[PDB]
Amino acid sequence: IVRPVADFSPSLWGDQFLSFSIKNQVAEKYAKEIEALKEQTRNMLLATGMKLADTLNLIDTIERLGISYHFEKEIDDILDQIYNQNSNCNDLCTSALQFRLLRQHGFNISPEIFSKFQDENGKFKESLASDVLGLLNLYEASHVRTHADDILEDALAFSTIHLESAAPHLKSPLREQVTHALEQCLHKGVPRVETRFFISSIYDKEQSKNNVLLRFAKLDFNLLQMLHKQELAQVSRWWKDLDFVTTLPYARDRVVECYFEALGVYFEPQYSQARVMLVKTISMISIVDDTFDAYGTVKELEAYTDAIQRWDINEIDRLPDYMKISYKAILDLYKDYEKELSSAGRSHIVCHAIERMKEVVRNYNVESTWFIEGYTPPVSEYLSNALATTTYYYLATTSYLGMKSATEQDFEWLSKNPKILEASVIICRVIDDTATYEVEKSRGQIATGIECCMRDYGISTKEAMAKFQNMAETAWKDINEGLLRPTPVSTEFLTPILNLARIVEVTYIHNLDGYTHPEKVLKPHIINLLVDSIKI
Ligand SMILES: [Mg+2]
Ligand SMILES: [Mg+2]
Ligand SMILES: [Mg+2]
Repeated sequence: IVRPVADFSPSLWGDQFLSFSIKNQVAEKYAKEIEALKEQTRNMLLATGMKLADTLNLIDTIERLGISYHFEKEIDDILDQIYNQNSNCNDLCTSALQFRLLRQHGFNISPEIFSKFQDENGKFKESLASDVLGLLNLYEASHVRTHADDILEDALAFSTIHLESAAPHLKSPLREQVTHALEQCLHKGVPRVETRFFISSIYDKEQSKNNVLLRFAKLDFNLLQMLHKQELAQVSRWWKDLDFVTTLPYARDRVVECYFEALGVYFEPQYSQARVMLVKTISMISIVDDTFDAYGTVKELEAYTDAIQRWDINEIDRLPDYMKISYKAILDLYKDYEKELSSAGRSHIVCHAIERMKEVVRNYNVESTWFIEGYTPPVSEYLSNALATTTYYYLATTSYLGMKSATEQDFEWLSKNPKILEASVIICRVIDDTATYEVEKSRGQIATGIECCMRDYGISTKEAMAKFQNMAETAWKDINEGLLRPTPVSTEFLTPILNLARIVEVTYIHNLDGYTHPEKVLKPHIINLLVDSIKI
């Protein structure tokens, strides 16, 4: 039986991540100074008599510098008190910032704060077009809308057109901040990526900058980077010992891109165990996906699928030799997870991630069947299968495995496919289909999302892409609404789902697959997050 020959690119990275040896003198020096810098910062936040605008700017800056995770409780109290005071600044800049920060933290502040900035038709007063700081903060706020927020329906276009017009004549680094915002809004970016751009390209170059906060942010970023490098090295060794790069040469070699995805889901050190477990799943499921998409035949794929459903080390013998490799690796990985979680008494939650994996495999196989039969389903039927093949239900469930505070009840809410999770899954699916359409159509994938959408509604490739765009925008409103209090689970368990959607926006920016073409999209981010430290 002849196979299709491998056309995926080898790893850009070689061995450069395989061993990282932390300099503990540096590490312990950084940590000792950070503690002093941390407390000076706490006292800035707890300073009394601050005006509203200065308080929001302080919180905003600490968040953009990537250090707010040290002050979750302090920032919460301050925003809560601001929420309940329901103050009214007449400043567009302060109003838009107040709106965004509160909404991003779950406080359902009313969009009527923007009415004083609009005319009769609820269109923004064009006299505000010369207030660049107002437009910037309005622009960032325009991305955290829910469905109750149509008063803001004009904010994105209004702020965009005038930021575009003003940008070339702005001073630095404001000009670079505005230009970056137009390319990547804050709310939908990956946090470490935006933090690193803000520290090095913006705050470092601000004459007004606060030296305590800047030094804090540089040391903390570089200190956390040392941890991430340890994790990546330990994950690179685990991947090396598996050796699929030689035994399964059809498969993509992308463990570093997978680690970046895990790092976008959470970066804080308390999630180190959760991150390592997560990368291993993303890597492993990536292999299954290449098996289905570029190597196995119908009968091997059926035996693989059924073996996955039965999930028993008695079943290896039914698979061809190449499938025995991954199948045992999959089963081992999950026994590893169960052992990893035993000392905390949390081994019993691994079954939830396993059930989601079985679901992904079932739907991979359906997708193969559709490709072989030349079947083009209607959109609703396409989605019923293709949403799970994003892997995003699986990854979200996986993301909880290493989170020591995640309980059985948390997994039960997630098993019911809650609305915030569905929207994140929908964002991944429709953005991916828009970006991968023309290429996987060239490979004859008759059942690709845009195709189903054209055939179903009888519309052009362009009208189908616009329909998929609106599905993404609807999903972002649902994500944003799913973060508002009272939340159905702790916000700690919502942020990974939000971050999975951010990963989508960052990976397919301006519409190229970035995990399969990592050198265009993901390579600069991996260098900036995992190779180069921030120059102090
Ligand atoms: Mg695929
Ligand atoms: Mg596939
Ligand atoms: Mg695709």
